[PDB]
Amino acid sequence: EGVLDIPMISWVVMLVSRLLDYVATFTLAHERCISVVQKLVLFLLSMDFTCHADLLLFVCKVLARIANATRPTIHLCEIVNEPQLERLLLLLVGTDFNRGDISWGGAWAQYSLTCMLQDILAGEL
Amino acid sequence: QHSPQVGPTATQAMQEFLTRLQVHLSSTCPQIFSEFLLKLIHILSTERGAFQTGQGPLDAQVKLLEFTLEQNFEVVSVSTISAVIESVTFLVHHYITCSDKVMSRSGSDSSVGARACFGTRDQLMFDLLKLVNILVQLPLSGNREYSARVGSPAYVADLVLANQQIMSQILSALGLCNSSAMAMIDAISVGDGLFTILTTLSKKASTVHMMLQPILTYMACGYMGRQGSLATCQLSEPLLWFILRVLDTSDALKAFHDMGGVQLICNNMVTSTRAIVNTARSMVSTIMKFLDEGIHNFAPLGTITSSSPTAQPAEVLLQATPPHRRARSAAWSYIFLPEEAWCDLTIHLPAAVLLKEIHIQPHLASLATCPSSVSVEVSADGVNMLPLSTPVVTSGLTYIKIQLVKAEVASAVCLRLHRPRDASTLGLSQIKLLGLTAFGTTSSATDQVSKTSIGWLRLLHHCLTHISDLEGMMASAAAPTANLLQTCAALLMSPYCGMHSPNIEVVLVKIGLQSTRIGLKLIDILLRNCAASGSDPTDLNSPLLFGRLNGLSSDSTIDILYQLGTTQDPGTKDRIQALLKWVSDSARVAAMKVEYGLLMPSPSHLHCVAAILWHSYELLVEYDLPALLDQELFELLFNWSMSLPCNMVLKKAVDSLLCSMCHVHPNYFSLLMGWMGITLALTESHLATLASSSQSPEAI
Amino acid sequence: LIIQLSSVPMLNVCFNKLFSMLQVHHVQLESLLQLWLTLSLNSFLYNANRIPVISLNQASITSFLTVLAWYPNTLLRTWCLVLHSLTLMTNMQLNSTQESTAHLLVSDPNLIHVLVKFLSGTSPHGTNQHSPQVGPTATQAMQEFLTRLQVHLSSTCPQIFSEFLLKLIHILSTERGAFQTGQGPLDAQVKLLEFTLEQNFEVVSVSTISAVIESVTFLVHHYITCSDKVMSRSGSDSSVGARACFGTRDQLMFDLLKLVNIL
Amino acid sequence: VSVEVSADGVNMLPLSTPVVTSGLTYIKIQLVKAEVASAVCLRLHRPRDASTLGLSQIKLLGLTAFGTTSSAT
Amino acid sequence: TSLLGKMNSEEEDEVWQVIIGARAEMTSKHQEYLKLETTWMTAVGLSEMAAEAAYQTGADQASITARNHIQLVKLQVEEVHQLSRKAETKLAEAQIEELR
Repeated sequence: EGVLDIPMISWVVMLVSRLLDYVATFTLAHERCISVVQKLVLFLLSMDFTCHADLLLFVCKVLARIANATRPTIHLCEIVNEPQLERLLLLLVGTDFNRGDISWGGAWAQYSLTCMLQDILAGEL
Repeated sequence: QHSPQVGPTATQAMQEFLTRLQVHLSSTCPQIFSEFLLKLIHILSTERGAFQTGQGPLDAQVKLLEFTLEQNFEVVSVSTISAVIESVTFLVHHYITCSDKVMSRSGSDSSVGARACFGTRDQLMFDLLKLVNILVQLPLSGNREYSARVGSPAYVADLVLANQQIMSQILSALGLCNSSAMAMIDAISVGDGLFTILTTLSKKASTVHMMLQPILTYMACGYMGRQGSLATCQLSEPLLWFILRVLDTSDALKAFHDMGGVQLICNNMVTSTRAIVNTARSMVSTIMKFLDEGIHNFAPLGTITSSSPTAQPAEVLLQATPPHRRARSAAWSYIFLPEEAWCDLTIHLPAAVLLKEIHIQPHLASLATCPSSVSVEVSADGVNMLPLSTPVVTSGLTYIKIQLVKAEVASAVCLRLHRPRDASTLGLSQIKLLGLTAFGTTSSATDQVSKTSIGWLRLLHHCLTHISDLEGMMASAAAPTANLLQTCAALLMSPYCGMHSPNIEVVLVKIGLQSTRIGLKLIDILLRNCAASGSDPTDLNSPLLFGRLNGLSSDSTIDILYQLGTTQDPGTKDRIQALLKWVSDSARVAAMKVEYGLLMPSPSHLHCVAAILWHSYELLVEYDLPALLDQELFELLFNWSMSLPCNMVLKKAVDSLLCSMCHVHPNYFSLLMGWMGITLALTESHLATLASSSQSPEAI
Repeated sequence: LIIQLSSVPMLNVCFNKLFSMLQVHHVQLESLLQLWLTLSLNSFLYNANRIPVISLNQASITSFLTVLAWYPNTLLRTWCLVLHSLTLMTNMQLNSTQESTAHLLVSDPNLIHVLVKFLSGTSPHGTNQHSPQVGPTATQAMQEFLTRLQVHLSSTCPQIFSEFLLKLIHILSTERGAFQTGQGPLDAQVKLLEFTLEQNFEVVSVSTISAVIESVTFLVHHYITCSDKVMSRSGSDSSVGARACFGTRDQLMFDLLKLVNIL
Repeated sequence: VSVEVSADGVNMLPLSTPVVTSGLTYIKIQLVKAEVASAVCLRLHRPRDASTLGLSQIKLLGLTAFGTTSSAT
Repeated sequence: TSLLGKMNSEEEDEVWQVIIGARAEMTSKHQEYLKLETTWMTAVGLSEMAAEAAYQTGADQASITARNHIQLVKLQVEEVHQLSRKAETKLAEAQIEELR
């Protein structure tokens, strides 16, 4: 039970994205940011025809920035479990969502997902 | 370097030889010649033949195919026909599926792309399908191993329809085609050929059941006959048109229902809507427009460099203005070393862009310095080149235009130009990189069926509304599918994605009027909870539909509710009760001094309820309508209207409800005067309430 | 302070699940290869010496080679991705005293079919004219892949790699082969021949040598005997004719004859 | 360019497959084996970009049986 | 090239600012020379056209006038550019002799 306030979510995400871009020229509590990151990545896997790729781009960017911003960098294992990781990769490569040249969320969404994954992996190493 | 052709003389000689063979064998036994021709075509079209790998002269093969069409195939065997049909079908499916991702055309080329529909190697493939269309129509008789011809006749269509491989390949190939908007603003392309093949198969099929069986097998499976939770068969505009044309008759629709097609398309629409994500712009792409063909050039903003240290600065190539037409010197020149064959220009862009086309203009004064071939490498991150395809032959071209059928996100491109055939220097005037950005002015430029899930909804609408006689049992079969109503509502309250809103309203109305429970469910999803039923986020395959706020109102939803309420049929009293219950719940919640929509109803919804009550009381009803409007409801509405500012429209909608109730009951109006305090210090609230509530003649 | 596990075990598990899923048409080859290449190079280029972060199982590589073997037709971008992926997997070390990954690749019969398909077929031919070549980038990728294969197998047994290379040449040069029909990318074949001339063939089987010599000799005899009756060369080109003794497909024929002289 | 050579001047016979001459400033077709010719027919393909065909000069180099123009210099 | 480091720091900063300002002013002044190349291009094209047109019409005096016109403008522009490139060649020779 619950309602997703999508307009509020979009406003807050873009505000947070601008702030995180500006700070990348205090710290972030990892023990608290872990829950935010988990909820964000769960939101990414819960998109459908009622959601748009425009919000997905900023969600991916904010997720990468938060994962790379906490002083102990968040690892991809701490973010998702095996089914969630398999679903996340299936968006990029799976034939359930990608049909011929028709990408899942478009070329921009595919590029954003790849950049998010690469940034999170680079943060760990 | 010889041309991969044979010239006109050899082609004409081969055609004359075939003509002589046909002439000498016509008076005795043309069937042997038909066997010979079909065997030759089958051998050429096999897995290692010339047609599949493009080996021999194209003109000779095209001439041979043209000669084959005029033949008879009077009593040609059946195994040969089946082998030819399956080989050609597999070859054409391969050709459609594996089409190249770079489309470079000369300026004089005005042809239509192969994958497009409803309008030189495409001509060879297109001629092959014309042969298959003739082969299908052949009526076989007798023992059914020969297409004998000079109790109902049987056609080769029956044999190929029973073949699952051929039908699956044909359906997939037609599903990979596309033409939606400019279809209506014959056969010109191979997609038109596939459409003609399927139309001929439909016409020549003995019974609709065996024509519909391959279609239903295609729908029931995913990509390449795959099964899965979210797997759905690929759909496209020409395939959709063909399916609609198949179901154009009453008997075909009844057969389609009797094989469970409607439930199949409902489940397919639900799953496909769950799987895909809308690509149309949204709130995020408006917040970014504020807070600041038609495709835009990004070459001027970039920086060009070369891996040859002796190369001249090439920054002159990125300007938007080309030089003089007959300038004695090209804008940029490269001096080729005797052993060097390739020179590379690497354009770097400030940020990643959605590259669509590359334009290279040689030196028009001296085409001898035009590069022989051009190879394009595209990097998303700017450090890892990846060629798009094989080098594009550009000798003798006044203007090189390289088009990507699938736009790539590019941050840097690399054009490796080959040494010209005769000269030793390269002459280029301008280089353009056209594309769009993620956001901003350049983001906007200037088929939806394949991208979106609206294709299934069009099938459902056609099934429900093609014939009014079939409508009831269509609806009865379609209704019990889970999450169908929520999916239809979500598709309705979305940007235009292929089908106009009025058609969706018809589907929602018709499927909701066939029972009381479905009507109540539709009212609930339109008014208070638009989320998918039984949707736990833990399950990654169940539909969610989380992206819409509850209680959103548009003209379509208002029309749907008016149709639900005003219509006269058994159970309409339940719908009226549900509407009044929702109004009462919203009024009770408004006394907060919970579910969204109850926190604030749309004023248009309340006004629609008021109009429903007004026009239901004006007309005759089969139920005690005045008995529904309880006095306590009037108390609630009056209290809500008073404890609310006069300016805002929600109070005016509540006042419209009050006016409708007063119209039904004058004694309610008398109670209103009794409550307000006239039977002073009348505020604007009292004034507005008495103003709007007093419009009926009894109230006056 | 707190110790967090690395993400590489579960990510390796996920990729192995994906690669084993190729044969049943649930995932796309090109997208999967791009994703693996991007995610395996986080510790910036396609350097052939980089060790992949992700590690694939032996069954994953076998399935990848099989799906490549029967794959209907590959675009040039797909072939470049395949070559880069194989180059990286050569550096990859199997873990599930085992045989080298390069040894598994070379001993796999499907690698022969993959290389023959790359060097014989082309991109599917549309109306637009494309050069019968492969470009410098794909040629360099193939050369790097072969160099990595040679480097990894030199320390254990170069004979198997040399026999692999000779079998590849024999299959290309045999009847209805790419060399005989002049079909595949000329530059790629020329560079493959160039890479062959620096090998050793120290412990190669003599039957393979005899077959290669027979095929090359027959091919060259056919090329000399059945030369065209028309010559039309550009002014820049000054290359002597094939039948001209004691003075670019000729470079291919000459390279083959230079190989027979070595054998 | 496709070249057909007739010995008797009535029956043409193409010499080989058409020669690709796109982007060449001078087309020089040399016959490996000299042919006795009395009439030469040239098939010129349509240009890739332009719709018009422009030529400057055509030369048919050869030798005669006897007299002058029968021995190389 | 020749006088860096011999003088004191204040004159070092002075000559550096002189280099910057004089480079800017030289670019501004040399903005006029870019049009000279294009006007000589159009003059050469027009002169070649005049030569061709006078050969076509057959006016011997006009043909000689146009041929000598293109030759004379070529000689004049190539001779001012030849003085410039003689100075440039002298600079390059002084560089290669100063380096070695």
